[PDB]
Amino acid sequence: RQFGHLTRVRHVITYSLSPFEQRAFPHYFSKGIPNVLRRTRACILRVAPPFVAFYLVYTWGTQEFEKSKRKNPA
Amino acid sequence: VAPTLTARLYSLLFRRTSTFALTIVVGALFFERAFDQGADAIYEHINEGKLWKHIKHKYENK
Amino acid sequence: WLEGIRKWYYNAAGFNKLGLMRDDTIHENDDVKEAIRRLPENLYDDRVFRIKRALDLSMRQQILPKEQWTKYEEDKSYLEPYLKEVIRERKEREEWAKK
Amino acid sequence: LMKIVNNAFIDLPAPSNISSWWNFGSLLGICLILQILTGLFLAMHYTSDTTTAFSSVTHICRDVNYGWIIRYMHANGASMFFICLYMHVGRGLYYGSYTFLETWNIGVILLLTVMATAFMGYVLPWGQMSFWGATVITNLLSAIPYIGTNLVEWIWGGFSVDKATLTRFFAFHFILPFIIMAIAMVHLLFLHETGSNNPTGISSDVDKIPFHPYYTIKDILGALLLILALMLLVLFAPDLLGDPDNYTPANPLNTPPHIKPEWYFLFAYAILRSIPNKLGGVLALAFSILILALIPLLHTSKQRSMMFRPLSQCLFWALVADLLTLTWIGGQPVEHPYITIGQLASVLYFLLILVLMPTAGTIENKLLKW
Amino acid sequence: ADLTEYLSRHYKAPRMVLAAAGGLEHRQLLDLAQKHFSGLSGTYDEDAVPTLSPCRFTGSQICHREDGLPLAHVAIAVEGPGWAHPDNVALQVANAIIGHYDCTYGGGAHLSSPLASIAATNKLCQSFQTFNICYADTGLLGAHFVCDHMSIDDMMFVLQGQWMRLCTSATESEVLRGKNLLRNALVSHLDGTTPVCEDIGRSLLTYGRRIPLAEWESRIAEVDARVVREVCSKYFYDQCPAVAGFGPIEQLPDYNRIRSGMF
Amino acid sequence: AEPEHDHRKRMGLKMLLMMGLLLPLVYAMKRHKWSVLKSRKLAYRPPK
Ligand code: HEM
Ligand code: HEM
Ligand SMILES: C/C=C(C)/C=C/C=C/[C@H](OC)[C@@H](C)[C@@H](OC)[C@@H](C)CCc1oc2c(O)c(OC)cc(OC)c2c(=O)c1C
Ligand SMILES: CCCCCCO[C@@H]1O[C@H](CO)[C@@H](O)[C@H](O)[C@H]1O
Repeated sequence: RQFGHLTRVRHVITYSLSPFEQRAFPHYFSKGIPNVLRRTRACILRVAPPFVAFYLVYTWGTQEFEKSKRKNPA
Repeated sequence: VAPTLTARLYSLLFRRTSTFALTIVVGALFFERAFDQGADAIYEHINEGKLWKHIKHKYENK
Repeated sequence: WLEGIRKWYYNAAGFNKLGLMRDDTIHENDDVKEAIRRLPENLYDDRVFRIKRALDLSMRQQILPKEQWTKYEEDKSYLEPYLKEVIRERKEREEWAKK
Repeated sequence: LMKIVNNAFIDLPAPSNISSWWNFGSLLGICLILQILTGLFLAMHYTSDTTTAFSSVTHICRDVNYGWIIRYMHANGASMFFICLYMHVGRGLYYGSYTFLETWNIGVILLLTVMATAFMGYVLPWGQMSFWGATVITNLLSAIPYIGTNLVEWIWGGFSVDKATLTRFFAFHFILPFIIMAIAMVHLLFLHETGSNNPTGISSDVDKIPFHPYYTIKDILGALLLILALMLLVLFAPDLLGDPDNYTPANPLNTPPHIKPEWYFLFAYAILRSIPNKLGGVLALAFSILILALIPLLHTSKQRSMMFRPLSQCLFWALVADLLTLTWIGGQPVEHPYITIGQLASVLYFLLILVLMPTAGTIENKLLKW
Repeated sequence: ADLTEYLSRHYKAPRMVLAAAGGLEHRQLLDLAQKHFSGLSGTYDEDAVPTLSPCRFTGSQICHREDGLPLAHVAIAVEGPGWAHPDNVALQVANAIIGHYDCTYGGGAHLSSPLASIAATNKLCQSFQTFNICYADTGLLGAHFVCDHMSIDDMMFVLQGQWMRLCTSATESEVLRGKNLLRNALVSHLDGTTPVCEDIGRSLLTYGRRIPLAEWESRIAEVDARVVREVCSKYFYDQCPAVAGFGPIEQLPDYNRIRSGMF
Repeated sequence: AEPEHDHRKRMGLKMLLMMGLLLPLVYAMKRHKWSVLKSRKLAYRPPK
């Protein structure tokens, strides 16, 4: 696969600036943080629930194990 | 009628590749000595009195 | 629910946030590659641009302004007629292959 | 020297949008080269005689100049290798990269080969985990009907793990990494035929960028963070990921009471341990890895990547959380309630991959009307 | 209204040059000028006098991908010095060394220009031309080429290679060839009343005077390998170029690669 | 059990200081190169 034989593209214009003409960290924080917050909010319902479940099973199981080893008066 | 620091560094050290190469070289030598001594000083200060070099005098004269 | 849940799923899927149409996201097997080759120039050129735009947004980890998201009610299959025929032709050839 | 060095790297067309998850391939290559270099330097001082093996390792760490750093880099390098391996495989599953069948299947062979290599390397110091690890793992072959026992003794070169075993494990550990390197090159040759997949799973032929400078610089940065993670372990917590028991020479008359596998083997260990049947456990262990070869056949979605598939993502993350659960269980004693959590987690693993994910794929297709 | 506004504002006597070349005497032209152009306005308000502000040059790239076209056109340039600058002579000598070329040239493989030579023997392009477009205080110094979609990268590679070669190693013999070409270009161009007349009109507007061939010769004669290396280095070496591409340009190198090719 | 204890921590300090320098530098180099793609703009102009 090489440039010149990839695929057929028509009527698309691309505009670019030399890296020496631009900032490497444009709005790093002003726009960066908001985007990271958008992206975080966009996935948390998909990523977090399973790990919270693990966290629950872990604390329950660990505690259940500890309880089971002690005081069994009879 | 005055160039900024970087513009000055560019013209003298960064434009030519041979000079850019010699700047990194001497740069590396001066950097190594100063970095190592500074880093060590921080280490020895954080650990003042604990290292062998710090208590060594109490036993030397051998 | 289905249509209610469908529009919800469509937006949750989110390819519309990149300005893509559902058919722009189909996995390209050989039937699909042939269907694409058969698309009229304008449909082909449109698909190419929507994919280029989406890849560019993905690269910047960005999405389009909400007003430009593909809308669930407007997304239609431009590929279906071509792909259906390509699949029917292949099925026909397979029937003959069994002698 | 031009081409294949070129049109093969510099002008290699790469998707413009591959994220950080695509850095793990080059990081695996770097882990492989690090392991090979440190390993070779260790091989220069290690002796495989059971009477000197443990001692030669302590000599490396104590008297060989910088031997300790080379030794701990090799040890923690193996852990970094696995972290990268699992991320790499995870990326492939989430993005549907496994549709590159040849590349993916060679990948599965690489995974099994690295596991075998790390296992054998771990036996070399001849500490307690080395010895019992060698006993248990080779004994997996004893589950094979009628000849399993014969196979095991053949591998051992005797009726028990002894001198003959250690010496051949050093030779196998030595050569396998080079075999892995050659297989990794084939893994790459197969990938270049199609080029890389990308987060959207959509063909990126309309937006390719040269590999250099974009990914060469992105790879260097990734490499620096790999080195950072590795050296933090080596210089600040060299034993964190290791087992104290291996600092005790092998004792064939005694298996430590809390013996446990290397952390990267804990999930598979949890699975095997969940089945109160010998053959059953070994078959499930084998299948926990070999199931990767079935993923391509279980793909029901009309879309390649999970990026646009919310239901699949939920299941994918449940799978990751489940492996985390299995990893935790594997580190716990076989006692209530861990036995049941491990069995449930083991069932969930296979359920997610074999039923839930394919089902989700079909449900999403319906929702999208195709 | 827009047009009359434009005309009233720019067509002022102080912004015009009445030039002539041929069998005529200056006094006669002046006579005719006094008679016919005296009424021409020599003023236009206080805020009327149009004045040119400097035009910033931006290292950048514009790519109009059109795979339907048979050949790709690429134009690349670095910022030039501007009409009035003395550097233009050494730059014209440099451009003459790289030259121009098209598939109908008879020299082929034997052409003196390495680029033309390589282009011809390897069939890398249909044509190419270096150029030095000058404006008041800036300009475009570079080249344009037309080639097959699979040759863009090779053309760019050799073209940039040649710019770098001139910056670091122009040789006296090739600079002498450049000077001779430029000498022949200058004189053969000023052949006929129209070319001379235009040279007069334009020179008065740009330099403010007609630069005599004797002066051009002196400026050219001053150019040597050293001057070519220094002047080319000043405008090409490690400078950001402006790049324009049109047609089947999938193989046009990425801007970063082009930029790296400048050093 | 760990005679290299003090030496590894001294090296650890140097490693952190070096990464503290090299990571932001390489990262700036990455952003520098990628800025050409990050700010590129696209226009679709089909004849119609
Ligand atoms: C994929 C490549 C490799 C992996 C994953 C790997 C992994 C390991 C592991 C897990 C250990 C145990 C380390 C410990 O805890 O002490 C080990 C030990 C060892 N390996 Fe490797 N290794 C690799 C390549 C090599 C190569 C190429 C050589 C030799 C040419 C080598 C030589 C050694 C030696 C001599 C030891 C014993 C010393 C020690 O224990 O540190 N290894 N290896
Ligand atoms: C020694 C181990 C391995 C090495 C050195 C290795 C190396 C690489 C490299 C350099 C890439 C290209 C860049 C990337 O996409 O990350 C790659 C891609 C890939 N690898 Fe591996 N790999 C290893 C193991 C595996 C394993 C365990 C699997 C899966 C079981 C695998 C599956 C893939 C796939 C499917 C791709 C294409 C990814 C895509 O384009 O989306 N690899 N590998
Ligand atoms: C001559 C070469 C030979 C025979 C190599 C064969 C290699 C086989 C596999 O690799 C392909 C194997 C390493 C891989 O199985 C898929 C692992 C996940 C096995 C995980 C594993 O580890 C343990 C371990 O490390 C221990 O140490 C202290 C102790 C152990 O129980 C007490 C175990 C254990 O119960 C299991 C299942
Ligand atoms: C990056 C965080 C790693 C998790 C820390 C615990 O790590 C674990 O510690 C055990 C002893 O406590 C070891 O036996 C085990 O091999 C190791 O993986």
